[PDB]
Amino acid sequence: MAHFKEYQVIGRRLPTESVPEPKLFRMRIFASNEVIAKSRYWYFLQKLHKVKKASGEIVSINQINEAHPTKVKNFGVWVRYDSRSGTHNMYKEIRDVSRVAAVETLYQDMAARHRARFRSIHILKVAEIEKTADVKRQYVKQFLTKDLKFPLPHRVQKSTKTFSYKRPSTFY
Amino acid sequence: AESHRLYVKGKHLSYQRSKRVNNPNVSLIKIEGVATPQDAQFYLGKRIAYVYRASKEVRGSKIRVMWGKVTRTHGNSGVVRATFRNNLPAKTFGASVRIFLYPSNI
Amino acid sequence: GIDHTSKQHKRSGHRTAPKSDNVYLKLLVKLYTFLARRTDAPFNKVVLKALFLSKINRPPV
Amino acid sequence: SHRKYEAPRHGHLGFLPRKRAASIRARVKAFPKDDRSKPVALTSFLGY
Amino acid sequence: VEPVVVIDGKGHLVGRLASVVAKQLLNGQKIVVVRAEELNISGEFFRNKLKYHDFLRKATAFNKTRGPFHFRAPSRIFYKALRGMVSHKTARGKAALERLKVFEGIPPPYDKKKRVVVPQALRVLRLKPGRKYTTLGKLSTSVGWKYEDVVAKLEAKRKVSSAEYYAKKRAFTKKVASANATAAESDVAKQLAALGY
Amino acid sequence: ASLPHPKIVKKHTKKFKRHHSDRYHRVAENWRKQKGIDSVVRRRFRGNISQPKIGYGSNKKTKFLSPSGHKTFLVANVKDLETLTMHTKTYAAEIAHNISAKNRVVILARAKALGIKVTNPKGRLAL
RNA sequence: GAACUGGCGAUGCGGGAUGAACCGAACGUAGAGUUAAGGUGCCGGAAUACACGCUCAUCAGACACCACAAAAGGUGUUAGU
RNA sequence: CCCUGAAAAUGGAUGGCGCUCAAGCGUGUUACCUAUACUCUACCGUCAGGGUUGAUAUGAUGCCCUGACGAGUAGGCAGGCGUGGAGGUCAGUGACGAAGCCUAGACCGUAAGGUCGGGUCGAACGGCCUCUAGUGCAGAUCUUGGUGGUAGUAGCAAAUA
RNA sequence: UUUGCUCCACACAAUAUAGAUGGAUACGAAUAAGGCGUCCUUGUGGCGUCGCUGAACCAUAGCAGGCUAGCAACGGUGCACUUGGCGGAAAGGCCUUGGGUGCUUGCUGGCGAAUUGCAAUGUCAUUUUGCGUGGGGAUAAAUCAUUUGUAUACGACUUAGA
Repeated sequence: MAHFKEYQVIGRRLPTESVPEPKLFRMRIFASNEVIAKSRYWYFLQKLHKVKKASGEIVSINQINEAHPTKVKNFGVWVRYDSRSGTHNMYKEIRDVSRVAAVETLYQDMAARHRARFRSIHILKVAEIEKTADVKRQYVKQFLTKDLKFPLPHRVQKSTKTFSYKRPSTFY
Repeated sequence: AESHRLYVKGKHLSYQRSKRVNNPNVSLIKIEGVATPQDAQFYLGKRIAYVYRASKEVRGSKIRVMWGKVTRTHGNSGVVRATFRNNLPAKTFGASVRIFLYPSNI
Repeated sequence: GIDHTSKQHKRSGHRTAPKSDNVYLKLLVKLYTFLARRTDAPFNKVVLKALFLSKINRPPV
Repeated sequence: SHRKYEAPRHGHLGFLPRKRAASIRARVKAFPKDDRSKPVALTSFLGY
Repeated sequence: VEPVVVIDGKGHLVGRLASVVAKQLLNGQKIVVVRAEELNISGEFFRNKLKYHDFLRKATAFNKTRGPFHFRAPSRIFYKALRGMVSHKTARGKAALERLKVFEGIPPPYDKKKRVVVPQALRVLRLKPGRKYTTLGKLSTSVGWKYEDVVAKLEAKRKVSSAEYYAKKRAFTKKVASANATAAESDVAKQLAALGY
Repeated sequence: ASLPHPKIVKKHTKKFKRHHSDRYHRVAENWRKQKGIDSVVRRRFRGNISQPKIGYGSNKKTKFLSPSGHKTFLVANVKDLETLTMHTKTYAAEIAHNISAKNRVVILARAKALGIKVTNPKGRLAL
């Protein structure tokens, strides 16, 4: 489900005769589609308040597009996840051009490094790092140096045919 | 001219099949120079001839023909499905067939 | 496959003809088959069905 | 179950099969390694 | 597309080359593989030698001459890999296997024919740099192949003769290229360049 | 000629031979249905012989037709043969196996006179 | 040895190499199309697809039922508090 | 994730070959392959609902229209196939060849089976409507008879020649 | 042994094809490096250029390819002849000297084709042979039987015999 979009989901408890106009709670949810986004909304509202989908209503769901989707950003993400033997809190840094793409990278990386499935991940917070010297992971820091430039040694060229006649090279 | 060919070379690969059951009514053909279904779309409906030789002369000739035609593409790599008037004899798995340019839409 | 809610190929369970080989009874059945098809009187249908019944289903009157 | 008493095998399994030789003249399978500095000489002889 | 495709086995990974050759032969293409002793297997030499020893122990208990046979030559190791990728027990599999020849070195007449490569099976393109790999000739020698030295000597002889061929070929192609360039910028050259030639 | 008919479709041209009639001489080819508890034929395992089924029934507009398009009527004599006088494009006469040669000559002459096709005109011909 | 349900027995078919029971789906005779479960290096029909990472094992690992593995350890390497 | 912990007896099993920026592990996005499943069509059968008689059809358990269904042991029922004999009929077949038998020859039926040609043969035998039963075989360590492989095999070597 | 055997030529008949339909078109080595060209105070040298696929290169026009005269030039390409070499891993192929001869679409010239009827592989290849024709060449053995015992159940083995 990593064709990720971000939605704002606003919902509430159902109005009653004694309590009209409830407090209109809102969440930011990364999900593949609106159905999953509303599911995640009710999942988190059930887990933090005494409101289930039966006693409430979704007032609004809107897709939030990245404000500047074409500038490279440094993102700090806070997650809590479940391992095989406990729950843990984690902080990670992702360099990428949008929030949804950072979160996609986050899910792929948590699956790769911790075998943490989507079920097992709560994204606590995704925030742009305003400036350098606040980045704390070296794998992001090393890309922020001055006049960065590196080669890509050992280029492997795709061959459309079964046999080549030339014993190819890896120069680049 | 040293060449007189007016057909495209093809190879009869196998029958349509699952892992353990084949269907001889459909033949899988690899057309030389075709690598994508998009390219193989050109050849749908083209007549196919399998040409083979016999000792006995039948009707003024010792070389016999099995006719068929390309029906649809198969997979992602340019293989096409073909149906023949009589099914190909399965000893021809790996034999050469001729895909003609008629009927022509170009 | 279909999740059948009732028995398939179930015969209606009613006689569609007299079991007897009486040619005269069969001629009566032919008459009232025509009458019950070509008239809208329920009487003809009742008589046609009564002509199918067995001996125990036609007690003497 | 195990033999209950160990003994060496009877006979040598490297001289198999115990068949008749294909010829009455046994083949010479290996000749001495050649020393090219020495004079030319036979490496074997035949006799009765 | 050629009637016979001659594959230089040097630098290829044995299993990927086997899969490619098996599909070629099953689709009715004739393949000659040369320099089987220069094939490559991923993983360290000791690892692949342990694998071959584990192969070596498998034999019919009551008669070893009918058990699995353990061919030591590099060409026969590659042939063994090709079996298992061809259903060799059928008539069609026997025909596909009869479409195949594998050699150590490059014997005649293939020594004067062009050799091709299979880039999807080339180690230099496929293995991550820094990963250990095994050379089939040395593995075969370690598991009992007898003819590594004679093949290396005779391949050196073929390589010197081929180098003389190539020096002559360089002279001729330089002559042809210079004379073609001289005849360039003529009317026919202009028109052919306009047409894309 | 006969009446025009749709193309004849047989739907199963292969004889339904009884299981193991090729195994044992004592088992004849006449179809019998396997009733054994473990029978692979009765259980319809893949790769076994097919069993006769009502689905194989011939199209009712071409059932009983010969490939010429005629139904076969067996005749023993000339009087039997005239029963097809007005039905020559739907019925063909077949002479019964036990008709003598000199009676077959008379039957054939009458059939040729009336236009009735005979399926076996060459039986018991003298030369 | 009991409970509820679904199955096998009484049932073939596609998949799990193989298998009564698992997954999918239940069956007249055919044609065409689309799929299920399962797959797409080769055997073997179908991408030696695309993408982000992790792992090098001188007993690697490789799919549910299912054909096992533990307590306990490692400046191996990778993320993290 | 990898390694140590981690030992069983014939040689051996991610199904096999093999695979190491995988053809392994986690995750995502597509394309593609193919079941007796789904959709559409034809045909078979079954069940259901219907139409069809004032000179119009083999004269109706016929013809026809419409829809939907089809797995199956033990078992139930129905429609049929075949055999010996009986009543009736075809003024049936037949020494110009009945019955039987043989036939990788033909035709009809989903099938039980039916029909035909050819060969052999020599005296009786069928179709249809009904009646009747000592009425259908692959098995029962079935009964009787006949015949194999084993097999030109074991054996025909005590008692002096 | 119905005047045998073998090898080149040749027309005939069969034959049966795991599958021809322009060309299998030759460095080696490395890949965190190389190819090619050029220059020098010959190197693990300088300089330039290329790759990012064979999507190339060669070939490729003519009744399945018929009939012909020249022009610059002595090219291109078959067929037999021939000169010398090289190649043993399975060489059985590669290169080269000279003349003869055919074609040449490099260019400009001259005639024909139809009716296979609107398609039907529309037959052009490659094997293995047997019967003839006309040239060349060569002129044996093995087994049984007998015999030995370095052998041996029988076969087999090992010896001998004009």
